[PDB]
Amino acid sequence: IWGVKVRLGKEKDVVRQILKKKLAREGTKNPLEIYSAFQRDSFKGHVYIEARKAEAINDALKGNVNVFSNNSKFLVGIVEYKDLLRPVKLTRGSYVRVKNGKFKGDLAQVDEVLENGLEARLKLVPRLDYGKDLSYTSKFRPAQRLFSEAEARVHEIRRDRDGFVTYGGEEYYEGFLYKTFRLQNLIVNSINPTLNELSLFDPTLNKTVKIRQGGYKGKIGIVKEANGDRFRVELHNPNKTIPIPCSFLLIESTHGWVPYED
Amino acid sequence: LKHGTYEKLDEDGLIAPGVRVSGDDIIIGKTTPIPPYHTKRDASTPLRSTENGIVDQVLLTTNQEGLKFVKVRMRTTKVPQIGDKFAS
Amino acid sequence: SQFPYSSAPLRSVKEVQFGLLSPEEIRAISVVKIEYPEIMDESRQRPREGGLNDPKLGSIDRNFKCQTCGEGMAECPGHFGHMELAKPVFHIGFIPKIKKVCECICMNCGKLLLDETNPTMAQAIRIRDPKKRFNAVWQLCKTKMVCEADAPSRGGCGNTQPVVRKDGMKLWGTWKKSRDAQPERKLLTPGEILNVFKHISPEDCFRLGFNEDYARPEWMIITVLPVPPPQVRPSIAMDETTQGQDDLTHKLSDILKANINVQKLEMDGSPQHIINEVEQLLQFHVATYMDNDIAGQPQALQKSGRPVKAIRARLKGKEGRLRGNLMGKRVDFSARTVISGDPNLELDQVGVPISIAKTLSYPETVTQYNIHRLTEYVRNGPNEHPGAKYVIRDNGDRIDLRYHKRAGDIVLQYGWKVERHLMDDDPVLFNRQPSLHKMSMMAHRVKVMPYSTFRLNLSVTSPYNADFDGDEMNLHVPQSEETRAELSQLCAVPLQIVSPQSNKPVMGIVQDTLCGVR
Amino acid sequence: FGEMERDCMIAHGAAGFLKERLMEASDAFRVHVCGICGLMSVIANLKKNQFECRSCKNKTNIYQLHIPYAAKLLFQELMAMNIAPRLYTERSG
Amino acid sequence: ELAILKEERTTTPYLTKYERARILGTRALQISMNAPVLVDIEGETDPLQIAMKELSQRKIPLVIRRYLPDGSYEDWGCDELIVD
Amino acid sequence: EETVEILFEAGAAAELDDCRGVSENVMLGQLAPMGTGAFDVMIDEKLLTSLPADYAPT
Amino acid sequence: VSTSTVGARRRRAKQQVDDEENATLLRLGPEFALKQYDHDGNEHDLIALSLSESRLLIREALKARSRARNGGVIDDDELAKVTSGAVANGVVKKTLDYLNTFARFKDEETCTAVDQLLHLHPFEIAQLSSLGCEDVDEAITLIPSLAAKKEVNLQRILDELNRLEDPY
Amino acid sequence: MFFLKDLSLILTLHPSYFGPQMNQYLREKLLTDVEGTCTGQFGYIVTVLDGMNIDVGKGRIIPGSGSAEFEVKYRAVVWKPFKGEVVDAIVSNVSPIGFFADVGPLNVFVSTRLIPDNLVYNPSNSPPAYMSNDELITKGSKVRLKVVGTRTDVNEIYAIGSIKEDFLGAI
Amino acid sequence: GVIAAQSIGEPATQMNVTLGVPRLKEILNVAKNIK
DNA sequence: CTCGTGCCTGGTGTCTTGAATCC
DNA sequence: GGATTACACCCAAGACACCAGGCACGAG
RNA sequence: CCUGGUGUCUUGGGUG
Ligand SMILES: [Mg+2]
Ligand SMILES: [Zn+2]
Ligand SMILES: [Zn+2]
Ligand SMILES: [Zn+2]
Repeated sequence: IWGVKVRLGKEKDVVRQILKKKLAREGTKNPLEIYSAFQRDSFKGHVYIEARKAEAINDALKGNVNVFSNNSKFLVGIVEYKDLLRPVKLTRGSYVRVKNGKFKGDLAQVDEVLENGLEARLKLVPRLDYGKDLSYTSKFRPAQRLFSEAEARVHEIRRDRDGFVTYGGEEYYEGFLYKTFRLQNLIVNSINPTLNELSLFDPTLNKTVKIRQGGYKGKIGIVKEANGDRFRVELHNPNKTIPIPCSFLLIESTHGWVPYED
Repeated sequence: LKHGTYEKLDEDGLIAPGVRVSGDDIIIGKTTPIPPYHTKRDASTPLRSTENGIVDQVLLTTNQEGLKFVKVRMRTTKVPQIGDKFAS
Repeated sequence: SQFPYSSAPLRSVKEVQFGLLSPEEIRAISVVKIEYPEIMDESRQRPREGGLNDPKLGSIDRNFKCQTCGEGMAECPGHFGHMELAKPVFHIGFIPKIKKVCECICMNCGKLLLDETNPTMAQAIRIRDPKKRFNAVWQLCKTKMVCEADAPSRGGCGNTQPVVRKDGMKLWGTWKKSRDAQPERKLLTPGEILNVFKHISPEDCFRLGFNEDYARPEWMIITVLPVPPPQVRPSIAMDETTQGQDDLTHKLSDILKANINVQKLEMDGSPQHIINEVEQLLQFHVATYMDNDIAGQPQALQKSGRPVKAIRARLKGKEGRLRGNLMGKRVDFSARTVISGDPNLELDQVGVPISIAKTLSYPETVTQYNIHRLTEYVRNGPNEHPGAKYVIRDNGDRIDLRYHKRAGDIVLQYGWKVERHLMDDDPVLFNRQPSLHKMSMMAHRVKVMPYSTFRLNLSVTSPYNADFDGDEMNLHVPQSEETRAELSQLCAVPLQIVSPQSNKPVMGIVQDTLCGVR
Repeated sequence: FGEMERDCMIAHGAAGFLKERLMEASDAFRVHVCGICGLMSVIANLKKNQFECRSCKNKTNIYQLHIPYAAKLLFQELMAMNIAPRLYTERSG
Repeated sequence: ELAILKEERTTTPYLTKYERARILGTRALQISMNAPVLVDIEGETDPLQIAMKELSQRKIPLVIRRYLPDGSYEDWGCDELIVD
Repeated sequence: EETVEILFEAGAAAELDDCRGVSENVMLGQLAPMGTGAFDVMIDEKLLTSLPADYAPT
Repeated sequence: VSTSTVGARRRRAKQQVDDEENATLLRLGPEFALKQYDHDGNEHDLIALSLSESRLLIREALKARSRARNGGVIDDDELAKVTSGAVANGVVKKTLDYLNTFARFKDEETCTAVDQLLHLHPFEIAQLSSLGCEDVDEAITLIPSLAAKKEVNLQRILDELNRLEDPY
Repeated sequence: MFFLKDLSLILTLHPSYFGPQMNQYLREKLLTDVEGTCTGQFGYIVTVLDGMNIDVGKGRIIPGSGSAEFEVKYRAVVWKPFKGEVVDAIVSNVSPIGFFADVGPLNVFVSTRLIPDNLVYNPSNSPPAYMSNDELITKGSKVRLKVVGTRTDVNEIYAIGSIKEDFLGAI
Repeated sequence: GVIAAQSIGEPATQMNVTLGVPRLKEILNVAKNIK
């Protein structure tokens, strides 16, 4: 058995291509003298090929666009063969982490599994809004909080049993969502409970002004700053903001420019 | 929010032509919501700090993706003064 | 003064001792062990403990105090973590020196191949400089091609020594098994070399130019990586609510992911030829994390296609830490504009535009002789000249006079500071780039004037090599009593009339005035 | 304030001015060091007034320094590459 | 130990431009922090001016510690050094 | 020049930097031993005693 | 805060466990080494003080300073009021009163007699004066370092100490 | 355990204190700051010797701040206890967990598992005491204990004793 | 030192044997084979 | 009402072969 | 085989890809 | 009723 380096993600394609070549050449004068070929997911970027002569390995891969042209094949020891073909949990009452949907990343208890053996019913702390803005994603979801049936009663619900309600077509029993997930959609290994899981389980600014005394008499402006007695008017006419005393200003109101009786 | 004045914006979020503006005044008001009331964040555009003038014209349209799209052109007049450069 | 009071004694630095950080010491200063490459808890706010933004490493946010020192983000220096490596790897910087050490010592017990009995070698240990001594020793021992079990017993093991060669990040040693036969060069892994180095005696450690307390030779192999705090790798917001991570943050994630997969191998399905591909990849990421300009191999790339900014590249070149932030840097209290000439200014004056004079400031200490004068400036405020911008108490709290509506109710105490506007006869340092010689920086006396150019008396254009065709010049304002006196008594224009370059003046009567005086 | 302006102040001999420009008028920073091991490993809670270098088990021999922030940054980048820059405040010969 | 006795002082008896600048600045600084002034202050009230007045009358109460290359030093008072 | 190489080599051979150069002190922000920094200034306790007694520290 | 003549204590390759203070093993730490140096660099033996010496020096220093505070103008409760602050008042009063109830030779006449009698490691010489003993059997048990020295006089030491000792 | 130690203190002086009695101010300043204070390195500093004649040296002016730095070298009486040292004491309190004894400045705690069984706490007696027949431990009774451990708080140090050994106890 | 450096460099910035800047470069670079 | 197809969002992971002088 | 190649300053002009899985809508 | 944050990395075109 030789290993061969191939383009990442193209290992299954190379195994396929080798099979087509083998079957197409069976019984001809130039058979492909390989016995088998395979690719292990755990071993990214490699295909393994079974034969008697190295030349057959080169023959199997000739012209394959997914294989690195460098003469990189390597020999496997007989004592390493079976480990290449090693094929490899989940119990009711145990915890898993959800891998998809608004509950992605959340800890859940395994309640039960389907007869066929694919999806598992999970007990989950819900993330609900009680229909508050109706007329969901994992990035725009809700905080987790146990289902409250009286809140649902008040705001937006079918009773099914003691402590069991169907609310918006999902089932909540004693405050928890019970929802089926594909087993492939949950993580059962190396779960690390989090901290949180251990805990749980002046009236004239900006108004337009006219100046009635001084060298700037008759000009429009806006009150930029009115700290005290001395105002800052941003004059319109030249690009300058001036310091000015409060006796000098007329303010606009409902009827004309009004003195300091506004 | 920015430190400048917002009092020159109309209700459509856009300033109108004819209004004089000075530096750091907001001329286009825009917000972005904060992900998980009191939910948004300011994303407004202030006039460049060293400039002034008059808003001349405001284009409103949509872009290739269908969202709203604005342009604000400001005009001012530059008068020669000590330090300006000239050449034959 | 901008620093809150601390009872620890203030001292200056007299010596910098360089050396290596031992593995033990890295753990002793670390405040957290780093294991998980997922930065966020689960994208629901608050970053994950044990992750790369664990809050024990520090705060780069104005509203979260450091859970280690209690100080705000301004004072908090940041605290290091550590990352345990499943397998020891080489430090990319030290490989050529490691290679040199192999030819010096025995690859079984680690003893120096020569003794004081060799007369030339006894002369070489006397050389006082550690680097030259180490080289002189290696120059002798290089030709010694077998570690002798017996003196020419010395503690030797009798084995012949290999010729070690570097091939990228890997070292190959070719042993000559005992005319010509077949030699088998096997790879000299970091772990293999690591054990050999710990058995080197203290007496041979010194003779190799290393140092028992500060640079012990097995510390050139990396077993635990120090995790720098977030101050070294801050996040930036590209378009306000979207933030990307620093190149180091992404690269540390790659090392951390790669570290977990080395743990994932030794407990189950390892087809050996896979162990070598995964361990070499951990070596790769740790190498390009420190130096991504390794000759003879492709650079690590970001997904954008451009090369990763390694730590080595952070320090070198015009914009790096040393030439760009330490030998020179951007500074406060500076100004710049176009210059114009004025014959009706004294030689040592500079005309300063009013707008510039209201932005710059000098912190004048309040005393009995000027307290009445300084109160007048306070009433005028930041917008009327001559005025003032801040009042600074002995505790350091600044009162911003733009927003103080009860400015009339301030009474000044002796010892406070008032940051007043720049005013007539204050000395300032004036400067035009490129600063080719010392009279590119002379002290002038300010004269505040209308219009926006800097004014120079015409006879100083020559030492600056300035003219008025668009040139700009820089002005710097000293910020204390001590430096004002240094400017006026050492750098002032009249002291600079004669230059030491050619024992003659560098300023004279020029252009119109010189034409006219004839 | 570039490299060439630095040289001009040396030529003038204005050492005091050059120090102030590059510290008080810029990025001045206060750090704490351990008097034994010389590292910036001190954990300093100033309102509790308690200091400890955990490595040396030292709560008494501790100094404060005024250095540029960009120098503090430099030393932390060197630490991240396993280089130990030990700052001592006294000579020994 | 390092200190050199008064009778055996060898460095120049004139105040250098660098020593002068440091003395004026340091003394100026102390006056602005309300140190007792040793001369009469008339019309000239700037901190630098008062310090320059004290220098001209040989009344600045400071000592220069001039370090020699080996680390030894001669202490010279500003009262005894000749100022041009 | 050779900025990073110097520093790696300096670490591996435990170099001691005695901080007497101008450049050392400039980048650490300390008063450099040059010009106005080439000496220390001490307070003349002997000359202060010629002042009158009402100027005395309590 | 406050420091001494002894400095640096930079790191060494070999650690040391002769530092932990053990009066039995003559380990007084790095500050109380056998050979100290004063503020001029001169060599000097460690100054360990018996209860009798210490009572004279401290009381003399306080009354000479008290006289100096009075421009030049006995009981322990009066001597402790010279200090400044209630914190200082406490430690000084408690130290005199403690010495007032355990110092055998409470005057300088007897003390100088004990001084000449005692004036060989300097720490052991000071220990023998502080701890009263009757016989040779009692001294080498409570102070087990006097075992293997083979130089008694011990008995005549204790006899003179007990004879100079006034009744009570 | 009493010693004489040559110590020094860095003193920073504000420029407004630069008058003709500067040294006398510093002498008062040194005493106020040092007398009665404790450190783990030296112990309790009881009294400073020759306070009115201390030579303070010359003050270094700090560049950039104007303040002056004095190194005041001095000589003091210091008190530090030591592990292994046998000492006498005066009992301050008696409790079910042992007793507290004032040895000059500080207090030493001896716990119950290191006290011999025949010494029985007797509250009914007037006044309360640890009693035997020819032994009498009331407040002020000379007792002989041995310091078996020193703990340091750098502000006040704490030492634990024992009377679980030969010849130690009341006399 | 610095005064010497500037005094020599500044004239060079404004300036059959080799002369001028190429000759100056040979000296500082103490080339073994001059032109 | 159920099934199939298309579109959108989220997560994970690279690769057909194609400027000149000095030490 | 790399490292070296003036200084400072202004301003305008830009941004991951592919595959797989899940959900929703439309048609039979 | 004091505090108060708006990006980076390049490339290109310019000024002395
Ligand atoms: Mg020009
Ligand atoms: Zn912190
Ligand atoms: Zn060997
Ligand atoms: Zn330490």
